[PDB]
Amino acid sequence: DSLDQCIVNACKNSWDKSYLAGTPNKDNCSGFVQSVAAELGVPMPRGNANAMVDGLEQSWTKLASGAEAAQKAAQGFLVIAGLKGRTYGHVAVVISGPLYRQKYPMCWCGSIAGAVGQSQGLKSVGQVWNRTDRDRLNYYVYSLASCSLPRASLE
Repeated sequence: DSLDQCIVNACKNSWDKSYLAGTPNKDNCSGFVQSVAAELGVPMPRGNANAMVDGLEQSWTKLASGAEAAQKAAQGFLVIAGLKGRTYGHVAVVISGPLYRQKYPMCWCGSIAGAVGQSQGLKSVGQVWNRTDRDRLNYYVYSLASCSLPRASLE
């Protein structure tokens, strides 16, 4: 029912899927983003989190802040938070919601690291990422909103 409901729905539905067959999305940050993007019909760079960040860096509009990221997600756009790693990077889906410490937007993500890198919408990016990394995040937004108009039957 909210304007961005399709984002949260795609996050929820992608959680137990395995974009990389044999590897649950909750244990695979890249696969979880791929599955969300595919449910939304949003074309997404392939490969691991690092290669995905490279692709988004080349093609997607980069947002100025985490605040701005939650604002776009609230309008029904797919918003990816990403940061390259020395060995492994990490990507998450930004969702609308109160900012953590007035700065870091709520997110969904899986992770091969386990519970520390996982969020079912209950952690912000500033809790998922290390405190040295959370101020260094890149927020990329797709060029068209994914969600549709609310139902005509709505009051």
